[PDB]
Amino acid sequence: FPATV
Amino acid sequence: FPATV
Amino acid sequence: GAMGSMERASLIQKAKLAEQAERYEDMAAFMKGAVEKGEELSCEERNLLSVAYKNVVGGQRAAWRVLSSIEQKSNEEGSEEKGPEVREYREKVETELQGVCDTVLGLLDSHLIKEAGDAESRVFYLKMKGDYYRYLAEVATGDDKKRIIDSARSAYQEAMDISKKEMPPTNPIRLGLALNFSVFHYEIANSPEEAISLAKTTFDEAMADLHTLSEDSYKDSTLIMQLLRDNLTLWT
Amino acid sequence: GAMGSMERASLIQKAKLAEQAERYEDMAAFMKGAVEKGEELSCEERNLLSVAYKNVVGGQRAAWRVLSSIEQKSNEEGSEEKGPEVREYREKVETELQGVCDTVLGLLDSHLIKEAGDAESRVFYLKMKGDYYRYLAEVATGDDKKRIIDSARSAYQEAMDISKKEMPPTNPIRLGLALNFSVFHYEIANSPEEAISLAKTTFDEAMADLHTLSEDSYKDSTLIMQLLRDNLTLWT
Ligand SMILES: *CC(=O)NCC1CCN(C(=O)[C@]2(Oc3ccccc3)CC[C@H](N)CC2)CC1
Ligand SMILES: *CC(=O)NCC1CCN(C(=O)[C@]2(Oc3ccccc3)CC[C@H](N)CC2)CC1
Ligand SMILES: [Mg+2]
Ligand SMILES: [Mg+2]
Ligand SMILES: [Mg+2]
Ligand SMILES: [Mg+2]
Ligand SMILES: [Mg+2]
Ligand SMILES: [Mg+2]
Repeated sequence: FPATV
Repeated sequence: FPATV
Repeated sequence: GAMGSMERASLIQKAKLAEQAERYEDMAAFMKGAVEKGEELSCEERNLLSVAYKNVVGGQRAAWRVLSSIEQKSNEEGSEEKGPEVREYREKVETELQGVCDTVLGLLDSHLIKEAGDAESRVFYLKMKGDYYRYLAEVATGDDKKRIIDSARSAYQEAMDISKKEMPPTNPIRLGLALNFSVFHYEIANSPEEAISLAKTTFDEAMADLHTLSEDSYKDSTLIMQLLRDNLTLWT
Repeated sequence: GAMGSMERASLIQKAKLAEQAERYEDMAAFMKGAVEKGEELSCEERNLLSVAYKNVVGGQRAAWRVLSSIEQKSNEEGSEEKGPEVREYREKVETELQGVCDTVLGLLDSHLIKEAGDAESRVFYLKMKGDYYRYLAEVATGDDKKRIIDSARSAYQEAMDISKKEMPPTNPIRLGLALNFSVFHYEIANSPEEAISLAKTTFDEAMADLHTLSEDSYKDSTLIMQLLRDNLTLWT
């Protein structure tokens, strides 16, 4: 899963 | 803290 | 409703204690109460609100993914029929997740966004709006999936337009917005090329502005730039 | 009440799904529903019940300890007065913890223990009774603290007496009971010598019986024996 903030 | 199960 | 009798400052104090205790549901409830006092939120307070709900919904999303995977396996050829329970329990988690998203969106609509005039506050809230529509989109399978996706896109786009006009390319809010909108493109909108272009351009424009920054601002911006690079590496 | 309309088997199925999803509050609610069907629990089902509540109360205890530490620091000389919020929020967490303990104790009293005739089931439940009174004792500060402590002690002692008569010294339930009763002595009863003696004797008597075991039983018993050693190392 890709990085989000 | 000591181990418990 | 439940927090109506508690002072705003006490709600904020308790949200911070709840964070220290890793009690994110409590933290979110305190911050909801604080928002419902009706006053604008400071930067620190906006960050408390975001951390609380990110952690609550993050846990629901992870659970939903576990359950959806079990459910998909149940629908493969040669899988034994186990009854309605997997679907029911995935639906239960899903409904709870949707409820949290609706709560956040509700706070933004009543009345955080409309009172947010400064670029940093308005972009922050519009990013949140995009994010919680994105979480709704992750679980959407019916007649409104397109409209949910478009609601996320519209919120992110408004945030992007403001951030490009009003904030430097290293601003952590602008970077985080771009990071998340890029993930929206890749994971939700079936637009991996747009995702990759956005991440790359965002990274490169930030790189070019690092020279203007203090040591501490440099640290903050480079952290998120590394997330952009991490995604680019995953995708290329 | 809420689970009254759901089949027993479906509650058990869902508890297992909740475990896979790390949804321990849901898992506990499902298992409470299953107990309230009124039938005895199998070994697997007893373990689902214990895992669920252990994880729920474990999280509450960790939160309580964070908050109690902040509160104790607030009461030191030279600490600035910050109002009632820390105490209030510690009390909130505490009350919730007490509620979970009361729920578990209630299931044991109505009617798990009284229907448990086999040594393995009865010892398992009495260990649980001791454990949840121990959690109550951790947070007790008033007129009933002694009685709560004695309730834990009595439950553990009954379990110990049955386990010594009916189970081999390597039995994992007997070992885990001894491990926890030893911690009760050290942390609750102000009896570190008793704690150390119990752990040592339990370890040594188990060691002497390992030769009787299969590979898989050996693995199960040695795991808990290592916990006994870990505590002994912490305490000596
Ligand atoms: C009021 C305000 O300026 N908020 C922005 C903060 C900038 C620094 N932060 C972060 O970098 C993290 O969270 C983000 C949320 C939204 C947009 C960008 C970042 C929090 C720490 C993490 N290690 C990185 C992301 C906090 C918000
Ligand atoms: C029905 C039954 O026989 N239950 C006992 C199991 C024995 C093996 N287990 C364990 O070792 C753990 O949990 C315990 C609970 C109560 C008493 C002793 C153990 C679960 C796995 C851990 N790695 C170690 C403890 C499960 C119960
Ligand atoms: Mg007031
Ligand atoms: Mg649904
Ligand atoms: Mg462009
Ligand atoms: Mg039935
Ligand atoms: Mg109290
Ligand atoms: Mg003795």
